[PDB]
Amino acid sequence: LPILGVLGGMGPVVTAEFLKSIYEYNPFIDKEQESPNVIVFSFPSAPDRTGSIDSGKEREFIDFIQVNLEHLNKLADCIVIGSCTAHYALPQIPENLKDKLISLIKIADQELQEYNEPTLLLASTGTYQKKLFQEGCTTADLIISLSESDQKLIHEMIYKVLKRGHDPLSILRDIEALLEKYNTRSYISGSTEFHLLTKSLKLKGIDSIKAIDPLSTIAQNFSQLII
Amino acid sequence: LPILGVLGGMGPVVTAEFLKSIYEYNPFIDKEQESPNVIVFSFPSAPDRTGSIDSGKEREFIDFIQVNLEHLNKLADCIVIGSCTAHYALPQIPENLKDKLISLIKIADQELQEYNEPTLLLASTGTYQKKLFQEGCTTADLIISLSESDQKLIHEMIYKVLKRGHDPLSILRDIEALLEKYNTRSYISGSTEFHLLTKSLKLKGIDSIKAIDPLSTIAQNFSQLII
Ligand SMILES: N[C@H](CCC(=O)O)C(=O)O
Ligand SMILES: N[C@H](CCC(=O)O)C(=O)O
Repeated sequence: LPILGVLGGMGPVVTAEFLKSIYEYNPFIDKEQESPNVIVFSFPSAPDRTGSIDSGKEREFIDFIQVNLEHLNKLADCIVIGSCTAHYALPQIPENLKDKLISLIKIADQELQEYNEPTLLLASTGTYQKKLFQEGCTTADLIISLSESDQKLIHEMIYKVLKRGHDPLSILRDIEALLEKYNTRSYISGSTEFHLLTKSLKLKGIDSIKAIDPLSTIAQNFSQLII
Repeated sequence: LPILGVLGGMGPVVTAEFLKSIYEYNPFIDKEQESPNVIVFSFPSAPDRTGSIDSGKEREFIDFIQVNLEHLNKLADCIVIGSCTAHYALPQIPENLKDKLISLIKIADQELQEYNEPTLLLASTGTYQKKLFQEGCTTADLIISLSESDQKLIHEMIYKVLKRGHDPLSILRDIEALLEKYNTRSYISGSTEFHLLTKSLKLKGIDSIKAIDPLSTIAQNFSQLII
């Protein structure tokens, strides 16, 4: 049977929620044995991703990701890293250790190609600094970058609210305002933590916003994506 | 740092919820790196636990648990199996592979010793058949066994409602009735799936019921229990 390996904990809250999603969106028909087999390394003690860029110690972090990928390659058929900013370590990893990997950037890029309207990239300043989406996406011109002012306002929301486990709906008003400002009905979860907002939005049947959320897509299309 | 290993998927829904609990009850103060490091093997394709007792094939199931314990012993400092009925395989496992293990039966037994009033054991017929709680607990006389009629009614709730992911509150009325019938204000989660009820109960501030729920206890007392 096919096994997804999640290198998570770079949002312990969101890693927990991601696994909930996997079974929410793949309910069994008769028996539980039908349902997805998953492995989760939820290690919060990964060095802070943006903070490791802001100080000198990017090597400490790349070493973390590399070691845990070697583990997961032995155990899982496909692999996902539970953090967009964490993808910056990938150019420094051996190509062989990334055969099973599923880039959250690539999953967003595909979704955005099909959606085909301008969309607001919500992400941590460290994701922005590394330009992971602008450098990684075929659809990079459809991405609307936040101004530096608003990148910090988003960094606030992620760390102060979402990662702490507070009600994702609490920032909904602030996001609707941003979507209005930059003049769009859609956003990209350029910070996996916005998986928590996407779920809260879908719960209340709020259809006005189109979320391009890689974790939601990986969950929903598990059966197709995992071989 | 200390690592909990969860052999889960014997309730994929509840395994997902258990990991959510771990971070709900251990929120970080300053930084995420503080938060618990956890590994989860959520493998629903474990043979049905009660069904493996009801047919001949208990060896197929014990082999499953044994293989995955060998894996987890190499990776985690403490280990938890996410299913009470699954604990029946333990007498057939080597003693060495169970040093790191934390019996859900033992955790319930301790909690019940401190609570010290009669308490209704809610569990699958397969747990009951194997007498895991009556044979495993120092406090076995404080346990109130369900009648065979009500064991099937509980088996219904677990498989039809809880494992499918339906609102645990939907069975609250049926449980209050059972608690009244057997004349007690408390229950034991003899089926890890009742972790889902305990959480839903705590959410609505329903204090009338005292839940002895091993997963909730392991979550809340993570820092103390994991070395
Ligand atoms: N969560 C990462 C950024 C912060 C982190 O590494 O946890 C993301 O947006 O994908
Ligand atoms: N969930 C198990 C019983 C059914 C199962 O193995 O999933 C428990 O009550 O601990």
